[PDB]
Amino acid sequence: SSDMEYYYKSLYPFKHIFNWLNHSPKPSRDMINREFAMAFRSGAYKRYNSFNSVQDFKAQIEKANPDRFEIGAIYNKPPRERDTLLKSELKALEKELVFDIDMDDYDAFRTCCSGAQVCSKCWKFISLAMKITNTALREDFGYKDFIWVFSGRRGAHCWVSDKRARALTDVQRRNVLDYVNVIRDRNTDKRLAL
Amino acid sequence: HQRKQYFQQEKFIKLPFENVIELVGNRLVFLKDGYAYLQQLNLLSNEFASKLNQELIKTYQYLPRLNEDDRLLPILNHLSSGYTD
Repeated sequence: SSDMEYYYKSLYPFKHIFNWLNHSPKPSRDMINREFAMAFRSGAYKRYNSFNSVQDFKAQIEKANPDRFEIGAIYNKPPRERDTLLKSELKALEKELVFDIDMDDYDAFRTCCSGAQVCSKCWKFISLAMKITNTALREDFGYKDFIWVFSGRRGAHCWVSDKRARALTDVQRRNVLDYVNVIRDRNTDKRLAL
Repeated sequence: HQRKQYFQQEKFIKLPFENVIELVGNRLVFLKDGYAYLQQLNLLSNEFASKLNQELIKTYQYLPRLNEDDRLLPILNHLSSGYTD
């Protein structure tokens, strides 16, 4: 807990996350009305959190001291005010389009690591995953502002922040997913027969 | 050869894939640089069928306002049931 508090105190870049999440130097509705979720060491999970500035971001995150926090979408109303609203009022409007890639689906083809282990040798699977995915987004969808972030142990998260990608609806996101997801059946005991 | 002949005469439509997602998921449409090359007649036929079905339901909703005129209903009944030395 002390290390995590210190990390949120002096090392995590709150300003850069706020600037990329707001998509404007001046704070805007992309940040005040965006949902945040904090996962605690005790296992508690609080949703609908939101921040109005970098300083409020810092104070709230340092005070709560969560082990990790996850980013939500942009809503029409401030999520932190959820208890004052009906359930039907909080409508999701925009979220950066994401992919999740993990080593879990490649354990049947790697011998350099068994179970929850990872090294440079097995990371080539994930590297080819980003290569193919990035080629697809750039050439076929025309997206430009996408960045990959290490998942912490053996995975990588994609974050497409293109203005077209943020505002895509659920069906359009599903269409892009099933476009990229050629291998819909992950079992190794049966022919794909693509 | 018949397929090649038909293809030589067939026009295609350039449009965003976002309007042709359903065809995209089934690899029915060729894509380049975010544009979809539509097999167009099947698309126009399906959109016509769906639109027609919606309008059919609308007219079925508004028909109890049409039953009031006497000159029409016998004709409609006859052409509806007509489907059956």
